[PDB]
This record gives sequence, C-alpha cells and structure tokens, in this order.
Amino acid sequence: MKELIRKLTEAFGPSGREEEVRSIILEELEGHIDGHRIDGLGNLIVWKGSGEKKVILDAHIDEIGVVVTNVDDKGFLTIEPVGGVSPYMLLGKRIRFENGTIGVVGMEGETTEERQENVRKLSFDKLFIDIGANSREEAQKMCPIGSFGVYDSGFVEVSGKYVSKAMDDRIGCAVIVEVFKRIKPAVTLYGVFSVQEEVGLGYGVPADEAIAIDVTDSADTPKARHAMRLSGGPALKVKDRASISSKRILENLIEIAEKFDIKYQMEVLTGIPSATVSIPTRYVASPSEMIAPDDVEATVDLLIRYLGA
Amino acid sequence: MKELIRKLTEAFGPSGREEEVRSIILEELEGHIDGHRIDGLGNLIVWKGSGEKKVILDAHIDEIGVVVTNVDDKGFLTIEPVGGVSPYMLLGKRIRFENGTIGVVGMEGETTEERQENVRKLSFDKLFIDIGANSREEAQKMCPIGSFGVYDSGFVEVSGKYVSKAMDDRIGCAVIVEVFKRIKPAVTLYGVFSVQEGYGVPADEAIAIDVTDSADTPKAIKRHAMRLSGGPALKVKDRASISSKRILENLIEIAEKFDIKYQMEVLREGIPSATVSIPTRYVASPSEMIAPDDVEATVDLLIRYLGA
Repeated sequence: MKELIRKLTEAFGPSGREEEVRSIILEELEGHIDGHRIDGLGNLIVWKGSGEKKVILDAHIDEIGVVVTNVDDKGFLTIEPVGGVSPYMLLGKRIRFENGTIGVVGMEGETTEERQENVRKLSFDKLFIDIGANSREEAQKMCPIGSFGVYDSGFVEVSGKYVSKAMDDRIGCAVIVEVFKRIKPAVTLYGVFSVQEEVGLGYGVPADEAIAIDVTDSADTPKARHAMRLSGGPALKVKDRASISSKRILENLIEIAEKFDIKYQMEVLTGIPSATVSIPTRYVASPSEMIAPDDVEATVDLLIRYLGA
Repeated sequence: MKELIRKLTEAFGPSGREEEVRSIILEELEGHIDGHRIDGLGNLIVWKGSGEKKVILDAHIDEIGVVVTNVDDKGFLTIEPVGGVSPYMLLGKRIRFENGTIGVVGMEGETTEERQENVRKLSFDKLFIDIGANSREEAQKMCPIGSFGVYDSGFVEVSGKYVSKAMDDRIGCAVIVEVFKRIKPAVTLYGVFSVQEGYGVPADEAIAIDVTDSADTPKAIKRHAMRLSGGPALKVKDRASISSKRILENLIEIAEKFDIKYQMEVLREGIPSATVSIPTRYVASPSEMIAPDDVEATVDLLIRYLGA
C-alpha cells in the first residue's frame, strides 16, 4: 500500500485545485469500482457492490497551502494561508505550484534586529516567495495572483514510519482506496472524496451509515490526557450527543476489533448515522506529517471485517 | 452527414459510460485517420496529417442524464441528475439505460391536490422511474443502484431541421468527424472527444466545437442573439490573447472570402484557442434542434481553414 500513499500524499490538490488528486484516486480504483460520478457539489463518488445496506466512507482530498495575492516590481510574491498553515512552517521552505514551479520562502527585515523581532511574532506580510523571476511581468506569467502552492515535500520512510505532506487527509483517501481494492462488499459501498468547505460558510446519495476516515493528532512526542498514540491502532471517536444509531455503529466496530484482535484506541474530545475512525498522525500541518503504517493496515482490516463478508 | 448525426446523437453516452460513442466515432473514422488513443479518463484522441502547424479540434462526448440512487420494495427507482437535467424535462418521459431497459418517469402524490403543488416546486425526490419491475429484487437485477440513463429520444427531421437528444455536444462531434472524413490536412490535425468537464497533445491552436443557444424562439432569452441558419457562431472572448484573437481573425477572413455564413457571439489561457458553435434550440430537452446548413457551413469553414 506504500506506493498508493506516496502517490496520494505527493499529489497536488490545495483547497481550490484538487483535480489531480481525483484523477489519481480514479486510476487507482480502475477495476475496483462499478462506477463513479462527480456530483453537483464537487464530490467524487465511487461505488462497489449491491448489498441492501448502503455504507458511505468519506475522506477529504484538499490540502493546506498558500495562495498568491500580490506581485511586486522585482517579481517577489505576496502570499496568504490556505487552510491552517503557520508561517513558522514556511521559513526556508520550498513551495510547489500547479505548473511545476518551485518557490523559496523568505522573510523581510532591514536589520539584524528587525529580523529577530519579525521571527518573534511572525506574520504572512513579512514573508515573500522567490520564484527566480526578475520583473513583475515575468513573475505573473509563472504564478499569477490566485495561484495555489503546496509544500514541496515528498514521501520518505523513517524507520517503520511514513512521512509526507498532507497525511491529513490523503491517508484517509488511501484507506478508502485500499478498502475498495481489497473488498468483496456485503454492503453497497460508497467512497466519497470531498473538499472541505472554507470556514466562512449531505451526500449525493442516500445511505444507511457514513464513516469518516480522518487524521487525529498523535500526542506521543516529548513533554506530553490519555490521548492517541502511533501504533495504537485506528482511533474510534466518542462524540458527545451522538444518536442511538451512530452509537450502534461505534459498538459494531469495537466488537469487530476485539473479535478479530484488531488494535484500536478510543478517542474522546476535550441525517445519516455516522462514526469517525482516525489514523494517529504526528506533526499535522507541517511538511513531515508522520503515521505508523500498521495503524493504516489495522484500519483497512477493521473496515473490511465490518463491511466485507 | 444525416446518418452520422443520427448515429452519434442516439448513441448511449452519459458522463462516465461513453464506450458506444467512442466506438461509433472510430468506426466512422476508419481509413480517415493516422492513429488514435484513448487516455485514462476516456478521452479519445485521433490524428491526421503532418503539417508543421498542429491544431486540436475538441468537442465533448458526454450527455446529460440520470443516476439510480435507490430502489424501493416494489421495484421503483429513485434518481438524481447527471448534468443539467431539469425535473420538468422528465415528466412523463421514457429513459433508456445501458442494457436496453426502458423506464417511465412518474411523479409522487396521487391526490390531484398534492399533484399540482408538487409541480410548482418540483424536485427529484418527488420523482420515480418504473421499469416494469415488481420488486426490489426484479428491479435491482435489471437496473442496479448507480446505473446511468439517458433520454429515450432519437433522431427525427422536422421540416428540414434535425431534432434529437444530445445535440450538445454530439453535433460538435459530428462536425469534427466530418472534417476528418473529408479533409486533406495542411496541419497536423488532432480531434479530441472529451469526457467529463492539456490532453497530452502539444498543439499550436485549439478550436472548440460547441453548441450555443439559438435565441430565435417566442419570448426567447433577450441576452442571446444567435440564430439557426445564421451560420457557425464565432465566439468573441473579451480577454483573448494576441494568438487567440489571431485565430478568430483568420476564421472571419475564410468565411468572408469563401462566402460562408457566420455570426459573431458577443458577451490561465495558455494554448491559443477559439470557439465555433452550432446554434441550437431547446438545449437540455429530449428534442434539441439544429439547422443542417449551419453544420455544413461549420464543416466548410474548418476545411477551408485547416487544409482542403
């Protein structure tokens, strides 16, 4: 499953331009789905099987990033965040744009003191991106205003661990894709690959259950609520104010996991019945998000036992 | 071109399941092309010629339709649209599915009172499709969830006009096919028959063969001014590059010189582009109408411009 994860995490698809991720999902699903449609609202819906129960599995395909907002007369670009990206993750980083263009992130500051003051309280109007252009006009042909860029970071193996950009939520996408690749479904199985709605503001199909496959913070680094750990298994979410029928879903998955010796952890926080299953991830919103591949496999196991028979 | 247009418009090809459209196009182009390929999404790319200038002609092969989202206990189907299909265009119609199955669209609410307050606020969950099934089991075996359907309408002549489903954009597909059938190319000519909307074709120019609304009906949309028998419609894009405007200027001189009828359609852009459109009445209904002379004038225009 390693190559599927590389391809998905490495895909270009910031909130706004996810279309290359949709192509990668579909080509990976070629031969494993009975059909696919992109519904009115930007969603790739795929399906397999014909059981009476209709189960949806949903992961979102957009990643955090940057959008170009101005260009200056020397060809330096002004950027603002897309999704929850911190400027501290951007100092000295390279950024990939849609056309292949690579840019370098720098920070303003006339004097040694002015630059240390800027890093103490860093803001996106003290950053710039350098794409090698010399003129406002040479830069606008390469990356015009409104262009999206992403971490120019790719997938690598650190010991057991898998590290890449955009584990949140390309790993959820990979879990769904690998379920469709392996499953003989006892249900009518939908795979829904959504775009997150921008924060200043329902599926195309009726189903009986929907299971969101997400990323959850793995709080097992230095100086760290009985929270989620890498290699603890998939994190089954305990949501307050869940319905009878949602709670039944959660109890199913638990029983499946115990019955089959599938490691899992229970995650407590501090209309179609729904559950949430999350992959524990270190360093969310950085260029080197980290997962344990045994949790990813544990998660595919659990969903195949639950939906496959 | 009459049989070409009948075959293409009547073909089954809703977004996703276009194999019959692709197969008919290739059948019509046998011996007229130098090669083809079907890409990963289902775009068909064909080529003819070896001139220095490379021109892509592009039309899209998918049509509007419905998708089966549920089956009930007595075999009736629930549907959602695929493309811009209006629930009022589905009242009383037949829908044809990929295996030949035919369904009748009905609307819920027996009482004559609820029937006329549904058709005020009509919605796809007031609709069902009857395929003569008597249970979910019959019905799911004929037509599983996720099955696609199209209008069950075919080609007819209406006093010198042609009427069919999916003129948008099978008529653009027949324009491309006919150009390749007739032309001695001076360019390297590519034909791209696209799926849901680079193609891996490096290309000097690209001309979209589309459908435009013919606003020459009673109380027609005021904004539109294109007309059947007015010729191919040449899109004026307010924001065209020098090279895109160069293409449009080239088409106007061809049409003026060879006495071809044409009309001007007025309101990251890398590959230079222009748009040539067939004026069409009743787009998105089972009975879209074109004038064959616009189609022939469009074919004429492209052949005088791209070779002979």
